Amino acid sequence: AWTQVLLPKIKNVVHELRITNQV
Amino acid sequence: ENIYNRLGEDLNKWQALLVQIRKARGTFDNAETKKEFGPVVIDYGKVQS
Repeated sequence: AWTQVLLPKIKNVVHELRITNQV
Repeated sequence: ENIYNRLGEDLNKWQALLVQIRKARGTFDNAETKKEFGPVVIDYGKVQS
């Protein structure tokens, strides 16, 4: 069930994109 | 031109101020948009870019 959820309570993972010294 | 004349032919050309400029990029170039301090919040939002 967890697998088909990936594809059961699941936490939401989040990450961002930023820029520093123009990178 | 004033900077160039003041530091013309430094250690190699400047080699010093170009180092502290990266540090001066502080208070700046961060995801933080407004600096908080107690109940006083200064928002550098219009100038950030």
